[PDB]
Amino acid sequence: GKGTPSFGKRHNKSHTLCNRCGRRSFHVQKKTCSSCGYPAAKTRSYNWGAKAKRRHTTGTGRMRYLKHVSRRFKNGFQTGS
Amino acid sequence: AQRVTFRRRNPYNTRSNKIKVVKTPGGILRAQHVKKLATRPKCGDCGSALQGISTLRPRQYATVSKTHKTVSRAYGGSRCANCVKERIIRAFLIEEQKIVKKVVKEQTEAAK
Amino acid sequence: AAQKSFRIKQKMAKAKKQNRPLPQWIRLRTNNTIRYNAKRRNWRRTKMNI
RNA sequence: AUUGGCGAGAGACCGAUAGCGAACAAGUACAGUGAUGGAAAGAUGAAAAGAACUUUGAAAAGAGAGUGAAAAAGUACGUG
RNA sequence: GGUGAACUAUGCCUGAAUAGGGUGAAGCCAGAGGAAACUCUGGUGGAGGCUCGUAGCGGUUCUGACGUGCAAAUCGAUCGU
RNA sequence: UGGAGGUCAGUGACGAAGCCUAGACCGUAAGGUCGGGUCGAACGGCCUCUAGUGCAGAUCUUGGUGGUAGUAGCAAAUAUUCAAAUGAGAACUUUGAAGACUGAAGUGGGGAAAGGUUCCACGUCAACAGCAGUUGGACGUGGGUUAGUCGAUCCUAAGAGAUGGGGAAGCUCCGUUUCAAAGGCCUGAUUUUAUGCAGGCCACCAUCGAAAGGGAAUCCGGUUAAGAUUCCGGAACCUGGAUAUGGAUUCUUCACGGUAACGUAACUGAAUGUGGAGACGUCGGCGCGAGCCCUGGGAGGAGUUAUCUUUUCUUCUUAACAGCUUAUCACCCCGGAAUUGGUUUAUCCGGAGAUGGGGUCUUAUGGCUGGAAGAGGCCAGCACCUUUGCUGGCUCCGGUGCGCUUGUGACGGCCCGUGAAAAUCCACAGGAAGGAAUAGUUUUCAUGCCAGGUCGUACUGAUAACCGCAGCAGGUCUCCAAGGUGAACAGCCUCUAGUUGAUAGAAUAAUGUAGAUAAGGGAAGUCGGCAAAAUAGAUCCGUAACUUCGGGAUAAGGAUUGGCUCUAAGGGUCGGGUACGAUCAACUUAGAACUGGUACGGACAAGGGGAAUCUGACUGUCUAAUUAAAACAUAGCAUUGCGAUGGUCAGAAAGUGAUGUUGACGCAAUG
RNA sequence: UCUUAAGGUAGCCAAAUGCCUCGUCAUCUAAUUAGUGACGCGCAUGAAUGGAUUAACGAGAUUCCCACUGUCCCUAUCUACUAUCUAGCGAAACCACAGCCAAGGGAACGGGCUUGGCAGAAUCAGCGGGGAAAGAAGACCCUGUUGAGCUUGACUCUAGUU
RNA sequence: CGUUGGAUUGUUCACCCACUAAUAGGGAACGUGAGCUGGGUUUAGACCGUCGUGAGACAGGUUAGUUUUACCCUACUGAUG
RNA sequence: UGUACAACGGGGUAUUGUAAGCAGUAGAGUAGCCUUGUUGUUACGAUCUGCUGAGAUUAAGCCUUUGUUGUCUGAUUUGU
RNA sequence: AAACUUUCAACAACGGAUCUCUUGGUUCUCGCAUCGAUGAAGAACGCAGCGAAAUGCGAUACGUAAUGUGAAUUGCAGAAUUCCGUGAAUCAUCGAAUCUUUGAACGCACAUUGCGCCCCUUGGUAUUCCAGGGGGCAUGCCUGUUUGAGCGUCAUUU
Repeated sequence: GKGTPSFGKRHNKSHTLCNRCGRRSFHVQKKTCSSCGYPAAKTRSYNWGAKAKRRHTTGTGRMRYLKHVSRRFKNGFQTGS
Repeated sequence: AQRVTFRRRNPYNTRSNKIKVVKTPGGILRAQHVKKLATRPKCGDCGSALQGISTLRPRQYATVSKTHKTVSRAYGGSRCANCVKERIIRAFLIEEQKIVKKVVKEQTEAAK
Repeated sequence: AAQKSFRIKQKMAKAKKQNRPLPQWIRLRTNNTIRYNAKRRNWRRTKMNI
């Protein structure tokens, strides 16, 4: 049986959590994340994957630094009190 | 009777997962984990077992005293007694033959 | 498994503390439409699959 | 030039199966090993005033009573 | 342009698993017959991609059950090893 | 019909829009207008503008809902019953009692992957547990995982992969030591001057990769609701870190002894080099040990005892660690061996020294003692409404074996197969560096000091904790393994432990599914003996054609088998004058009477056989889920290419690759 | 002699290969398109596209014999669980509307239409005649200026190689 | 009102052996697969012969090859009302 | 309130095949006494014999309660 | 005659159509130019008196500082004269900071909360060992510094 009896045999994760994105997409044997391309320098992205680009892009996170850049520009990148 | 279980998390009958059954003062049978048996050190030339040298694991050899790891003879803990005897005899005899060969070569050249 | 790694154990802890019903006072807060924890998880129902 | 970013003003546009997938804890919940896929879900009332109290029931609840302009608005709520 | 060898196919590395019987190969001991050559007999021993047959692995037939099933391939008995 | 411009200073919270109404009117109709209910904030006529503008269908889309229908069904895994309690409520919860089951390759006790809190305690019906539920792996709230010693961590395996370099427009590809200038431990320097310096050795040739490989070291008893080789008590060990105390030379500086194998409490340490351990398959029998099983005496407890049984069942245990003592092999001295001898289960060994005598060693393994009886276990006794203790006895001595399993040892088969590594730790030739007289050497001899981080640890591991949509008869790696029968971890029954779970009640029509039986016939059934039956274990007798001499063969074909009472054979330890017996009952075989409803491998278990033909030689493999075959493979046979600047095959390219750690007895391609 | 180089040798055969064909002869049976043994002008056997043979082996195909029997004559009975009735729980496939026939005509096989037969609530268990029952935009066939896998002396090219 | 039992063949037809009173011929969607069976034909595996350069072809021969569902309405058979 | 019905027990009937227990100088045999061997006896012993066509079962789809013991006024509907 | 079946109405029933609504979309237009090794975008784990998310934030953790405003926040509860005031706030503004583990991610690794090495301090009668506190150690390239290498090569040598 290629169905249920063979499904009984799947207990070895081919993917684990990825350091760069916590997506369970890090292929263990290939040592590459199938989602972000880790450990390559460039995050994996394709122009046929517009939904994927939406999921992984600027503004989908906290923007811990980039959120204040517009305010600082609007103020002229001032310094002082 | 009383059935035992493995004491470590290794569930397999591996060479490093060997157990004996022992009876404890609590009256119950327990699995004791038995380490690998040590192999006798071998002679460097014969490859035969060296007597007067203890059987220990290599790291166990570091804790013991020097007299357990060698013999009072030259080449003691490294070569067999018969090996050392054969090498002494061979060394002396071949060097004597070297002297004789040197003398005979010199004397035949002087005659020539 | 019993012999976990710290990353997996940390994910376990995060999921365990997340898995709790909604506090009773957030319901009473004004302009509040949240009535229950929608992101609730049971270990049999839905696997985290990490 | 500018289907991105920031700010602003509009429309003979759409009006919750429409308009962006998403008017809501929406790229969320869940499905896949993975690349990826990806919903449903708005409306009490002006104000909770969200039904004290009495009775039957083990209880849910019912029957009275009560608030309310309306309970032919009772949270399973605008007409339904 | 990307994802997949968690099933499966094949190689490699490192581990683990496999009752009890039948047969009785080399090697070996002893004995008998014979003029000799040699032949023969009894033991011993424990071979084999041998064999009956558990666990295991598989899946022949019933074209059995079930076939809006326990199950998108299972169940039972018979079977192969 | 939705929007837009004008207008009706249009309708409306004194009720707009929507919606319901076998009420009315109008129009041929599309439709318009109104009456009555519901309600709650906007809407319409007219002249024009505009379009995402009209539905019965598209196996249309999305939601919702039917008949079927209280129907199919909830029937595999032997099975439940009585009482009490709790409760509103009990077939299902709990506790007793009974009956059972798994039957030690378990329905038991642990783990690996996976899950992730399911573990454990406390509260009840909303959901869930295809009946119920007071129960739950559900719900809510909480608690729970303690390490120097167990793992990870360290090492390397197949392999992955930076660098140097070289490709590629490039994302990147190759490559892993290559056409590269590739780094780290001791005293002098260790303060008018720093880690600067003729101070030395030199030359791993990144790194990642195993919770089953290699590897430093922990055990017992107790303790929790839930953790324990982790906590506590006791007792140890390993690793890493300067002087100390004792013990070992000094009118011979790094010890003595023994013929020797070698011994001992020690008994210097650098480069350099070398050796060993790490470090290895499988099968067969033999030997030894551990545990278990079996059994005798004795000291306790329990069961029946209308008849019997010095009966039947159960406790009598000794962990790591320390010391001494024990070894088959192997080795050493004396010694000379044919009348060859010693010897194993298994012709192996001996003038290259057998036998004999005497010794040396490894310590697997066992014994004794310490640990340690103070522990644990088994018995008996003291306040009786306070979170509860104490005291007395025992815990003894033995046997047995083709027993089971495990480990070890000496061996013997097997291969055109000979069963690779690395870290790490020891050792061996060398004396480079020191001193002899209130000290100079020893931290490889004893004793004493300190520390040992980080992360995992709960639980299930499966007919309910994983995967299969699920609490799915499926799938999923492994360890321990009692008694009887028996060849047997097969089938049957039973101790320990666990479970009694699967919706139930009543009745017993047809037809089913599963299991059986059948007169006489015996394949006449049918495509076909499909299915079933018959056979079957063991002992003895007997056994053909053919043959590649190995087989065929369990050929075919016959007989016997119980119980009881006996008989016989098969063995270990002991001595002689001043041709032998023993407190020994450990199981195999053969025979003899006797005996019974012609029974007896009495259940279980367990080949049907023969004569031929076609085909494939055989074991082996494949169409997971309709084809296991005559198909594929195979050994054997033959052909082909190629001598390396090569053949065959990769790569976009490459200072790139596979064969190739290769070399014609080889690679590669075929039949 | 001719095609086209040679003409099928050893063997084997109505063979898993023989149409004619159930070939002819023998045997096996009471009877045999089966089986085996022979015979071959063999549509269209044949030699590593291997021929012939072959012990042992075979969940391979086939014939016969013995044993055995419910396959059958020719059926009968028994057990467990169902079905069945009840408590609880409770789907689905299907569904234009529906559901009595005969003939006629009709898209030439009607539940409806025409002419006849007829025709009485509500229903339960079975059943498999019908619903040209259900399951799937026939997989056969054809068509389409619709494909795809494979092959080659197709057309047009191409990596490699020379 | 009857019109059989068999050998061979998947066969319809055949053709024999017999019995018989007789072994007449046909239809019912070439009656009858939610009635069976699956021998044949008629998927995919495989062998052969001939054909084809080849892939492949061959109402030529061989061997192995999943036969699903009624609980509804009618009809029918019985059973209440 | 009937020689009514039922639950047990004898009988009839039938099925099987001779029950437990007790006894026997029965039984193939295995091991000795001394009171000097025609029954002295023990630790046993499958089977055999007698009581014993015994015992057990017998309507659940075969009968009486001449024996014992009990049962006999519960709920719905019916218009000429 | 009832039951049953159909049709209609009333009321009551899952359903959520219609109507009205709308802090949302979608198009058009105008203006602007500002991410990152001074560590970005993204990820993980945590932080609230009582909370897990595109709320906010980082062990100074629903935030600190500065500034403005001027009395809140609010579901409940609270340190406090916080109220004619250097002063409430889930306020606004925002120029000072903090900014855990990561990430181009930088000591080497990373399916490990794994291993180093270098300075200074403290503790253990310690420059070496262990521990604690702090600060560091990537690669390519540029300019400069210092130390070098090469008979590649220039001025002195019987």
